[PDB]
Amino acid sequence: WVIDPSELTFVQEIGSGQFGLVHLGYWLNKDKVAIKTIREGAMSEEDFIEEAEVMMKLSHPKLVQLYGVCLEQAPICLVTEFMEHGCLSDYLRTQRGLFAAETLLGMCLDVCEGMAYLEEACVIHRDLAARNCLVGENQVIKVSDFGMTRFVLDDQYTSSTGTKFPVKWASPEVFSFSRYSSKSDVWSFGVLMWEVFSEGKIPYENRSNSEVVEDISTGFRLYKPRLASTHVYQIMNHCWRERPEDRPAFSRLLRQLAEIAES
Ligand SMILES: */C(=C/C(=O)N(C)c1cc2c(cc1F)nc(Nc1ccccc1C)c1cncn12)CN(C)C
Repeated sequence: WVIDPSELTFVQEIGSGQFGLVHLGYWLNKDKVAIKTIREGAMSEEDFIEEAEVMMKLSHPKLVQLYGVCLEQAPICLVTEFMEHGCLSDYLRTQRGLFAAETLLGMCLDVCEGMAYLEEACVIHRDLAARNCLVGENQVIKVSDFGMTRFVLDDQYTSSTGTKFPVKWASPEVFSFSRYSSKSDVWSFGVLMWEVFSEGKIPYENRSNSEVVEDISTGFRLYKPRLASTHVYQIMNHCWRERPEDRPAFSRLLRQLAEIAES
């Protein structure tokens, strides 16, 4: 799982993601790859390195595949499969008005399938959102960055009371207690479905973190996107049930959403 620096070449910078810059490149005797160069100070590197081998064993057609880590020299690099079309969030926003509702549902299903695999593996994403899903060939969506907030060194992001905490995607037991589970990922998935059917609109736009907490705690929920059917919106609302035990598992979501899609 360790990749030597001599085994990588960097071709072009493609953009910036969690923890630092990403390049298109090649990996010796292997493939074309994406390579993320971890910025100094952003990541708990030793903690991540301990987990990297087990993260690589996670492998599913709808999850971004970790291929290895280049760690001989600072800064360290993570290497993955290459996805051509960037973040799902940007992809929806830049092409707003073009997508059929069926295509939007299909994106949610791809995400749901990857999350079902994580659920079965007992791996919690912790920060699932359109902004960390990537878009590949034929508009396949793959889930990325699962578990990575365990290594983010910015306390304002990782603490529930932090000024940058991703409260818009957090279930009440996460925003209250940092009680993460696959059922808190299910809540996040409901907000992501909202993002997709809204073609990358910002959820709770111009609500402060404290306002989102208050709204959710007093029963407010995101409005139905025009492109979401009443049935799809019912499923979204299932993901935002207050009690995690009342939210469907991803395995159940996947069945429900498939039946809607295939009929
Ligand atoms: C989101 C996407 C984006 O615009 N780009 C260019 C992008 C592509 C990309 C990224 C990160 C990006 F910012 N990361 C990986 N793979 C990856 C994932 C996790 C850890 C390491 C690695 C290498 C990847 C694979 N194909 C394409 N990418 C940017 N937002 C607007 C912030």
